[PDB]
Amino acid sequence: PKKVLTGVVVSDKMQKTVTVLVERQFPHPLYGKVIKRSKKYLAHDPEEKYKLGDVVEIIESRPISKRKRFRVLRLVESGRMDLVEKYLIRRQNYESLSK
Amino acid sequence: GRYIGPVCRLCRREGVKLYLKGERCYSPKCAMERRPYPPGQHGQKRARRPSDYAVRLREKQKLRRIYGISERQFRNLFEEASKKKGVTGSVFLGLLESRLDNVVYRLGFAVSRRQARQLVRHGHITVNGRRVDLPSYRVRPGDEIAVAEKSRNLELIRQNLEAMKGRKVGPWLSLDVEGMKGKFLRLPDREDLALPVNEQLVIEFYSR
Amino acid sequence: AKEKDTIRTEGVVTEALPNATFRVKLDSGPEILAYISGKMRMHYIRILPGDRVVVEITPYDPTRGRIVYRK
Amino acid sequence: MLTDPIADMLTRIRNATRVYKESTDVPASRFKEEILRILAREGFIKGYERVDVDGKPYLRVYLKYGPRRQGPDPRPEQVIHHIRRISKPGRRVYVGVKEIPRVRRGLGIAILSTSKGVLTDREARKLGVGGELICEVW
Amino acid sequence: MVKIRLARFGSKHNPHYRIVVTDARRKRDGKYIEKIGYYDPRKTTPDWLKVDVERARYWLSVGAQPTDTARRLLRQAGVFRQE
Amino acid sequence: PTINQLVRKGREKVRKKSKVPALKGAPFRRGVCTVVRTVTPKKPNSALRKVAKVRLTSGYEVTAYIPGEGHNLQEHSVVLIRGGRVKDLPGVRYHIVRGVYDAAGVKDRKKSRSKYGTKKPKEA
RNA sequence: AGCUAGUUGGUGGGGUAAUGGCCCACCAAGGCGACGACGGGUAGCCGGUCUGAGAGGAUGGCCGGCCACAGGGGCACUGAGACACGGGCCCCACUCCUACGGGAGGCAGCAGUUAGGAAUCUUCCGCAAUGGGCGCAAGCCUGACGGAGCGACGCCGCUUGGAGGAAGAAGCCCUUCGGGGUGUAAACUCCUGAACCCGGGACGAAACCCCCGACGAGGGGACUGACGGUACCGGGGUAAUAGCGCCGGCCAACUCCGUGCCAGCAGCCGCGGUAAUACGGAGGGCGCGAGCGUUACCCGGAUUCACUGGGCGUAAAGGGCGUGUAGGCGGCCUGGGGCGUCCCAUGUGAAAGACCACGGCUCAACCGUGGGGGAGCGUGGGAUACGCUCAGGCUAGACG
Ligand SMILES: [Mg+2]
Ligand SMILES: [Mg+2]
Ligand SMILES: [Mg+2]
Ligand SMILES: [Mg+2]
Ligand SMILES: [Mg+2]
Ligand SMILES: [Mg+2]
Ligand SMILES: [Mg+2]
Ligand SMILES: [Mg+2]
Ligand SMILES: [Mg+2]
Ligand SMILES: [Mg+2]
Ligand SMILES: [Mg+2]
Ligand SMILES: [Mg+2]
Ligand SMILES: [Mg+2]
Ligand SMILES: [Mg+2]
Ligand SMILES: [Mg+2]
Ligand SMILES: [Mg+2]
Ligand SMILES: [Mg+2]
Ligand SMILES: [Mg+2]
Ligand SMILES: [Mg+2]
Ligand SMILES: [Mg+2]
Ligand SMILES: [Mg+2]
Ligand SMILES: [Mg+2]
Ligand SMILES: [Mg+2]
Ligand SMILES: [Mg+2]
Ligand SMILES: [Mg+2]
Ligand SMILES: [Mg+2]
Ligand SMILES: [Mg+2]
Ligand SMILES: [Mg+2]
Ligand SMILES: [Mg+2]
Ligand SMILES: [Mg+2]
Ligand SMILES: [Mg+2]
Ligand SMILES: [Mg+2]
Ligand SMILES: [Mg+2]
Ligand SMILES: [Mg+2]
Ligand SMILES: [Mg+2]
Ligand SMILES: [Mg+2]
Ligand SMILES: [Mg+2]
Ligand SMILES: [Mg+2]
Ligand SMILES: [Mg+2]
Ligand SMILES: [Mg+2]
Ligand SMILES: [Mg+2]
Repeated sequence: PKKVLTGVVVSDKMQKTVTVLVERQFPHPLYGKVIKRSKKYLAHDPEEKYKLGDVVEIIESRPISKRKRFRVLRLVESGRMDLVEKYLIRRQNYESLSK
Repeated sequence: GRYIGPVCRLCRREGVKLYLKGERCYSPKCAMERRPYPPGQHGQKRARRPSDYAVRLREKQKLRRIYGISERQFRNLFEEASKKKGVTGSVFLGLLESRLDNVVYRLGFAVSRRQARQLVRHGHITVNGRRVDLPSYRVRPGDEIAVAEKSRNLELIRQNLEAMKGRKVGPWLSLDVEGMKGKFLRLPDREDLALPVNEQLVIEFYSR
Repeated sequence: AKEKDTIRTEGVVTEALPNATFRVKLDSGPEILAYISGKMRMHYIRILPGDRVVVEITPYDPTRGRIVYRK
Repeated sequence: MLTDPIADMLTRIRNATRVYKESTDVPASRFKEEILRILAREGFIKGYERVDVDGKPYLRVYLKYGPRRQGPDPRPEQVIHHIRRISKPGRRVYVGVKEIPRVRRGLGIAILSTSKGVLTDREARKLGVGGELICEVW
Repeated sequence: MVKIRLARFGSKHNPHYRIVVTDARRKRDGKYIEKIGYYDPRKTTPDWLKVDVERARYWLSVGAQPTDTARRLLRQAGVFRQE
Repeated sequence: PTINQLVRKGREKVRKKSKVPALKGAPFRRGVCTVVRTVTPKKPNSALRKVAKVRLTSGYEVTAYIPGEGHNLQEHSVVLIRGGRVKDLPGVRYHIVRGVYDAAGVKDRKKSRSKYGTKKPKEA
């Protein structure tokens, strides 16, 4: 399988490049408790079609850049600005966390 | 290797008869029969309350001395028994019995366990057609054990055989009294043996 | 064995330290922190700076002795 | 927040057992109902029903006890000695066919939510399936 | 090159060889591709040597090469046998 | 606490304090001696205890206890550390082994032998 | 606590077996971060190993995988493959020769010297086996490997006799002076016959070669041994190394003399300052045993970092409270999706080990054969109770 992953477009600030947030849920190896664990990904998109706030299917791919190893297969749900915004807020807070 | 040296002393220390001389430990002389008390000075001192570890330890010592063994060997045997499926105490005992010297003793090819071991060592006993010289030989059931052909002629063995002529041989074994031979048939049980043991205690001691 | 090389020398009590460790200016020469004997401790016997006590001194290092005799 | 419902129910049951009132009231779920059914089947409670308190559905619990006891500490013999919700919300545990824990060696029971409905230990073993370890009772 | 060879396991004086399929540049003890048979030199057992024939044949077909001892063993146990 | 807390932080592992800087966990250490002297114990006990100030091939300046009843230790005596607190003496953590180097077997010991490193009397 | 400027993305090119910010030219100005970045320290990593009831924890020696580095650093070349352990160049650091201009080197290969250090091995024999590599082949090479050497370094196996033998010698020790202990131990009788010498003596090794068969299959023949005259078998054949720890409690095993908080012992409580079951000695005993104890270090016991499985009024311990962000967590009903989760199938989980069974070395360790298990992960299918998710409603929560 060319591994198949579900996640949201958090950023377009780029030519052809999309930023994806996969919230993979996993069990902890020890305490049982399952954690929402987020990893950022960078996908090539030859259209700029996919906009700020879309859940998309990200596929394991041959690399195009120093960490950019996925093509977008297809759109799932368009326009859920909720999950976008959370991440943005977290990022903002990160600036506030320092000092 | 061997304990070697003063024997009936161990019996005395234990307080229950060993039959470890064989005869003599059978005659009024094991010291158990004439003298029945701890060895050394305080041999006649009013009994100290044995701490609960102590009783167990004593039992273990009794058992280990009974068959005449190194302790490391014994430990290994115990471990093996534990590893095996079943009743560890019984199975362990059986395995212990299943050692060659013990077998020799119990079939009465020699009248004492030490003696049996000695015999085994020098090139006397023959396992299914070949001589074996190792006390720690594990003899698996349905096995035939003989006296050696050119060692067939010694007087001591004959005498021992005669002593074992008439009286019963342990249920799990059987002997030929003419062709200087014997079969080990079944792997011996708990109730099949009249030992002074309480193997449970030994097992408990080992746990720690 | 009990190796006896112990020097049984007298001395005037100099400096009262803690634990009843009395600097004793000996008849031998230099003062050391020589402490009080167990016997003395048992019998409750107070030494003051102004007594000629016997200090049982060791040959390994003359830095520590033992006040044995009462004054 | 009445946060976990199942756990709350279990707690209520335990309380009832402790203070000996043959019936108790708890809010109404399908899950809860299923659990109660299982309990009834096993024998930990005489029964139940679902009535109404304040225009809100409610599951009554017809408890069980053992015979009135002898001697000091009269306290009627307790059948639910102990209860404990294992899959505490957030600390969610999941077990398989080779992981159903033999509870009390067989004299209490575990409760395992499976693909095949809401069901019990022996049943699970028979059906060879695993699930969620909601609860332990003995 | 891909080689069919014995590998020494066992003990001192008491040898034991595995008829194996492995790579040229490998340790004689190394991570081989495939265990295909076994042989003990000491003839100690009635079932001293045994190969699995089909797998050996398959290996040969791909183009594996037997070293000399291995080849001999194969011959003995009938793999180069043609009917 | 709650498992969530654990997940967030983790349990602060028991960082095992070293009882002995014989360095490296060096099971022995050989070194040379500054001063052979004698020390008062404590509040419970009183006895002139035979000690050695010892410099080590590790590079530390540590005191060390001498065993037996009659020692033969000088100063630039080459000595071997055993390690293992005596209770009484404070700052004191290491024994010396008698039996090798500039600590030889205590003579007139026939019972407790090996611990003091003294050879066997040839029996008649 | 912020880091980052080839740094993140772009177009083109170059480079490469091949993607690529690998690198370059130029444009964009991002990217990662408290779901722990960067920095510091530490550290090969694993199959494993030890432990542990397990979960774990620690460890990663050998043995197998894989990385990385062959004085330190940096680079290429050649080739199928290196940025090249016993191949190159160059700078630095060092030891060697120098007719002072300059070169030689690299044992983290085996063996050993040297140093550190508590501590670690023979400047060993062999190409016989297996593997390597060349060669048509014979053959040649092989400190891979096989073995021997040394070390109780670890594990296992065996010897240091056994059968008699006094209501109890001596020796030595206590005594309540009768006696007891040591102790069937001894001596002495009988027997055996490790050591030891002689007689033989391997299995490991049948190929590659040669001929008949086509140089195929198949058939016959020959040569081949470091271990090693070893193992082992045949005959004889001597009673033929016992030690160390502890002896107050834990903890198995107690008395006497010496000594007088001294000398000392100690793992902790602590013993010792005149009758010390704790110190020195002597017997006795106990523990194991060709070993036992000390020390280091790890796990256990510590459910004393607690997931199984601990707590927080007074013992360590609730922050001074509020608001509030991320986060965590969530009522009832119905439906779908099926991500978690479960199940079934398989693919994988190399071998070695660990586990069972059986077999082999006279047993065992060791070693082989065969099985089984194996957390986890991939794929195909399903299940839908439970979390998640999307949709609709509900009023028990909340708010008005
Ligand atoms: Mg041994
Ligand atoms: Mg003195
Ligand atoms: Mg540039
Ligand atoms: Mg390109
Ligand atoms: Mg870069
Ligand atoms: Mg560093
Ligand atoms: Mg590690
Ligand atoms: Mg390795
Ligand atoms: Mg390299
Ligand atoms: Mg270099
Ligand atoms: Mg370099
Ligand atoms: Mg080439
Ligand atoms: Mg090239
Ligand atoms: Mg190089
Ligand atoms: Mg070397
Ligand atoms: Mg040297
Ligand atoms: Mg040195
Ligand atoms: Mg070696
Ligand atoms: Mg040679
Ligand atoms: Mg070859
Ligand atoms: Mg030539
Ligand atoms: Mg070798
Ligand atoms: Mg040896
Ligand atoms: Mg005798
Ligand atoms: Mg010979
Ligand atoms: Mg003798
Ligand atoms: Mg001592
Ligand atoms: Mg003690
Ligand atoms: Mg004493
Ligand atoms: Mg040891
Ligand atoms: Mg807890
Ligand atoms: Mg607590
Ligand atoms: Mg407090
Ligand atoms: Mg607050
Ligand atoms: Mg929130
Ligand atoms: Mg939520
Ligand atoms: Mg395996
Ligand atoms: Mg296997
Ligand atoms: Mg066998
Ligand atoms: Mg809704
Ligand atoms: Mg209101």
